[PDB]
Amino acid sequence: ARLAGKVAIVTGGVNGIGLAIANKFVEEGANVVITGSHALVGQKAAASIGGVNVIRFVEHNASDEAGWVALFNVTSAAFGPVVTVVDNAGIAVSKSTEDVTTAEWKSLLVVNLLGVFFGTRNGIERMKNKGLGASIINMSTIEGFTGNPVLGAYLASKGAVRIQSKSAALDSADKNYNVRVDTVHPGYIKTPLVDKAAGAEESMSQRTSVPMGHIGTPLDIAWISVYDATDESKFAVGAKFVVDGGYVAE
Amino acid sequence: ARLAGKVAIVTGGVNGIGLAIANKFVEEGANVVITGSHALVGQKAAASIGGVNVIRFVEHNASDEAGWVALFNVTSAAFGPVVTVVDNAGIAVSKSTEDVTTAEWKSLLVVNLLGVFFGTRNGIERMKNKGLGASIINMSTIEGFTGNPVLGAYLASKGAVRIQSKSAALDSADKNYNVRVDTVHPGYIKTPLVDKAAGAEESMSQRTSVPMGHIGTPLDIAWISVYDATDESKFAVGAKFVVDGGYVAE
Amino acid sequence: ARLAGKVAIVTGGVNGIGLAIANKFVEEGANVVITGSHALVGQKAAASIGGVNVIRFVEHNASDEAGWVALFNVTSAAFGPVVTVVDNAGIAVSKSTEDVTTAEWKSLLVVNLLGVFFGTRNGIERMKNKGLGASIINMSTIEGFTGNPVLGAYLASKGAVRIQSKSAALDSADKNYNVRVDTVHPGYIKTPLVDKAAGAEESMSQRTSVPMGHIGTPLDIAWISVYDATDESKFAVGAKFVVDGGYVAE
Amino acid sequence: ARLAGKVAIVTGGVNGIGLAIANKFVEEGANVVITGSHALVGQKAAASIGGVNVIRFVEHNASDEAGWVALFNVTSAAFGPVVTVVDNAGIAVSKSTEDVTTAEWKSLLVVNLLGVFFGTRNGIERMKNKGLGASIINMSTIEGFTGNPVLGAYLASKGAVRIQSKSAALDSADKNYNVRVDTVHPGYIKTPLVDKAAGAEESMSQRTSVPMGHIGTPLDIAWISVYDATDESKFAVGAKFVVDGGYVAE
Repeated sequence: ARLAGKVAIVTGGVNGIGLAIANKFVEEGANVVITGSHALVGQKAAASIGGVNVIRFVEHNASDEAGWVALFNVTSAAFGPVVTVVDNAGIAVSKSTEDVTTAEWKSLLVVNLLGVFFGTRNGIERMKNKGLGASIINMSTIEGFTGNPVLGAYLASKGAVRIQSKSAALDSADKNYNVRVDTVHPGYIKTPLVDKAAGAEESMSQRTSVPMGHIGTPLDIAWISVYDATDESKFAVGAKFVVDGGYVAE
Repeated sequence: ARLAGKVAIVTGGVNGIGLAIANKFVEEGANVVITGSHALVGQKAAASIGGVNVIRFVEHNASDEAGWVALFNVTSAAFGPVVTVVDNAGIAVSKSTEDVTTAEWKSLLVVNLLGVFFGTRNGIERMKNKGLGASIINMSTIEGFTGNPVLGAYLASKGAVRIQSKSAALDSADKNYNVRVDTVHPGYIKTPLVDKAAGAEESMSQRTSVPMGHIGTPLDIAWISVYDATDESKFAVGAKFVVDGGYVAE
Repeated sequence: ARLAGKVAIVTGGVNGIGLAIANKFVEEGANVVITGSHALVGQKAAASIGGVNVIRFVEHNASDEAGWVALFNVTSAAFGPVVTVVDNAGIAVSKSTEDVTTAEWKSLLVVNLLGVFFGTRNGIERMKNKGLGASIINMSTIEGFTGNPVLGAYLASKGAVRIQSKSAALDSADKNYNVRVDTVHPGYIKTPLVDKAAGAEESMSQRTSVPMGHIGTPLDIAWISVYDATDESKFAVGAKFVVDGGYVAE
Repeated sequence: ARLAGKVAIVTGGVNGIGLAIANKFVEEGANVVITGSHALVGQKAAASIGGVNVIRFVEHNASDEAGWVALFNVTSAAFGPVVTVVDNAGIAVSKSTEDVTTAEWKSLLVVNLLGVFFGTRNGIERMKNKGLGASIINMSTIEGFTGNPVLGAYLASKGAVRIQSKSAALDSADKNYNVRVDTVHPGYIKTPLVDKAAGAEESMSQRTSVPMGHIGTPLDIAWISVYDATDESKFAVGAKFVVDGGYVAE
């Protein structure tokens, strides 16, 4: 019951970290809408967690600005006023800054940065001043703190989310909106996508990368997001929550 | 049951933040030893939370190096192997660096820095390699991130705890000790000590200090410490967890 | 002679910080191209510093991707191979995240983020592997470290520049390109634009904003950029250089 | 002439980084006192740079509190009022937190932390309110930002110097003392001590440690310290200046 009465939107909620967030949110009493681009993936994901009284899928691309107000409307029609937004949808491009095409740059930033902007802006407007204990959780990354030579556009996007979220936190705090905004910074997490890239988990598990010598699992990110969605974290805003196996500590 | 089977030492556990940590640790199933300098304060504190099957007081000054191994022995005799150490004992001096006497400097660092060192070193030695899911939670502060012109020695101590904790985290991770080390960074928290200082809460609540316009409460720190003591945070090590009402975000 | 033989592009070099960078670069022996949107402003600016053997103006919008390779060509035709790129062009929008229009968001990011990307990508390609001691200096801000509730899009842009620059630094270092990339983070700086906003300098000079009690001047940013362009800083890459009167230290 | 009229104390100025700071300070017009523990090393060091009109050695242990006021007196008798203090003396212990003896802990902190405190406190008292453009440069390290599992006490000391320096910066700024305080954070630097440790330079030069693939040289730290001692950096206070070959950027 740590999220009793909460109503959450989790973007990119049909896979990996987003799916585990959705799963533990439902376990703790939240009602959840998960979004993703692919209907078969999303419908399967939602039903794996529960029935439509607690979780529903909505097909939505986080870069689709017009779809964001309709996503809030669909969620509110199902479950009542939204209290919690998890901006987790994202894509990755394996290119250095030098090698990034302008098309790749714009495509990644449209999801990773504009999508987080759209969800954060709308979340503040739709959740402020309602006594909801509202919480916006923006998914950055260890790549919001440190560079990676082969993730130039992804670093830009995660650095932007990191500091934009502080602006939003501050405005919400100063205006007594009853909205908190924080960032979560996963390290490497094992998912079916990582499993599809031969050698990725072993590269990520080297001690010079992750000092724990292994990578995490989606629930590792789900539990910090439960804390941040809950009223337990009512004094936490504008902060960065790193769950990375020690990556950024060295 | 989030701390089912855990056995915690909370230094400075008889007042304020430490007491609330102890309270919520017991609520989540931990057995707890709280320390403090003053027997009447400590005995009252322990009994306010529960009986001696779940919480006991031990009189101990965290600067007392010889008492630290005996504190572990007393805790283990009561409750079995220690899994969780919260290094929360600390003192404050209201002096600029310019105005700090060497006596004040040494007194504060003996508790705030040497005491955390003693608890962290001993905690690693006594908890490693036992499959306990062990966790060391070192209390830094917002004063581990930003200066305050009137808290020079306190800033030194909190900066030291911040980075020493990363060293310990890394060594524990690299050696597969099954010990995590993290820091918690409270902002301003309302306690009876703050209530005794006329005008302190209002100063701390100005928007140029805490953007939320009010200060926190001890449970705000207790709940992040429950997360960090629990196996929910098994991939979090070497990281800084800030709960400050937005103080450091501007 | 600290920049003997260097050839620099300074975007947004016709006003304020960029102009002072250009001025001190010429003083230290560099040849400089300054860019800006407005021909009369740019021509006056260039001639205020020196003749066309040491400084020239090129009209260019940093968001104009096709103009960037022509800007390098014009600079190289004048002065020989470019060694130094200062990505300083930028705009500001005074809006919270909540109040930012999508048009404002896209307009600011096209200059502040895409323009820095275009200059950094091209700079690496055109300066690598030539033994030039090449240096890319990306202008972030104190708003790359801390939020401001009324600068949401500007914070996003400066956070992105901060971390994208680390990616570029690392790739250049790992590949032995002989290119360094660093960020400069000015605090508040007095310029004619600040002088045009009634009350801005006094707001910025309050001790709760800038602890020095006054704001800086353009040369304060020029001298850190001379250090970073010079071979004196040959071991500095991927780092953040803050010149802010103490703003971020509290 | 970048340090025309400055009078500097450089602790640990007889070797390595401190010696190079002293050398470039003299080159830029400063008068310098270098300290060290060993008379033959110090006398040779001073004469290698210049005669006693510009540089003198004083034998002093930075942990020797009573010697610090006499060191200022000796410097002022030689050269007039001190303007610049570089707190560079330090020692290292290769131990994890777990393996650090209390004797090792106290010995290292007495030099690395108490010595910096003594020089910073005295520097503020002796240089404030004199129109000197005074500057205190505290030597932290990359180990003030990130942990190293084998440098536990050294990390504590460098984290403490990092944040204590911000307190001092702020107090000096707020009181209009005309004293700035900043930290410098070297990465790995080649010195005769590093050359005496078989395999150290190669370990430090691995790309997973220093992305540039080599370590720095003492002059790399000297030139950032010239910038910080000079009036060029009159708006820089409370900040961290990292010169590390990219170490902390990944």
